Amino acid sequence: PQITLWKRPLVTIKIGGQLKEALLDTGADDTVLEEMNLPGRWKPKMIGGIGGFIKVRQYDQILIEICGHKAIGTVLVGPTPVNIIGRNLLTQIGCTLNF
Amino acid sequence: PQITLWKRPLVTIKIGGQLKEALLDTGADDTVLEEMNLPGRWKPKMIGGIGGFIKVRQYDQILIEICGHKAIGTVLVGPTPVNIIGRNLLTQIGCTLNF
Ligand SMILES: CC(C)CN(C[C@@H](O)[C@H](Cc1ccccc1)NC(=O)O[C@H]1CO[C@H]2OCC[C@H]21)S(=O)(=O)c1ccc(N)cc1
Repeated sequence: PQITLWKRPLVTIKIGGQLKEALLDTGADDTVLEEMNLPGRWKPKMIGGIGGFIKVRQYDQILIEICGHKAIGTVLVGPTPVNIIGRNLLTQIGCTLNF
Repeated sequence: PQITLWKRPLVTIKIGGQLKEALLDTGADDTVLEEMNLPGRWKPKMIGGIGGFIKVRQYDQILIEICGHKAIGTVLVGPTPVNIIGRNLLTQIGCTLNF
């Protein structure tokens, strides 16, 4: 689909059997989601936004279904104010900016 | 143009007679730039994201040329680690997500 940016580009995602809404964020290198439980072993990391940094838990090779499109990749879990789909997963569903 | 997201969507902008590179950020509601001089009056504001908040100076009706696309709108000036073109200006140049 083609999403215009008059409203936030919010889409529905399915991850770990749960439904959520996430923000298609071209400004985010990595996908970051609010607190939740996920499989596999995770390792610490720190990511920086506009107001500093937060501590997240990095999960690799995690399946996400973004508005119907499936993708497997890194997912960061931490105290983000918004669920964010970063470029690490946007490239997999073949998303592009166009103007 | 069509911009893929394998690399950060950095583009060339032209504001206040200066040349810079900015991040086409669909996750950003409004445009935020690093410190610089701009014309006219401004008002204090605070914007929040991953990590917390920063104090910015809001300039209204500021001319920017994004990849050769002219736009006039709100421009926030503050300690952002990256120059961010937010949705407030992406809409004016006809930017859309497509997958
Ligand atoms: C976090 C979003 C809900 C909103 N943000 C835009 C977002 O693209 C930021 C904007 C951004 C871009 C680069 C550097 C700092 C902030 N990027 C970001 O947080 O990504 C982080 C998670 O993955 C990593 O990728 C880069 C930073 C990490 S924001 O910076 O806080 C913001 C909020 C409001 C306005 N008007 C302008 C910008």
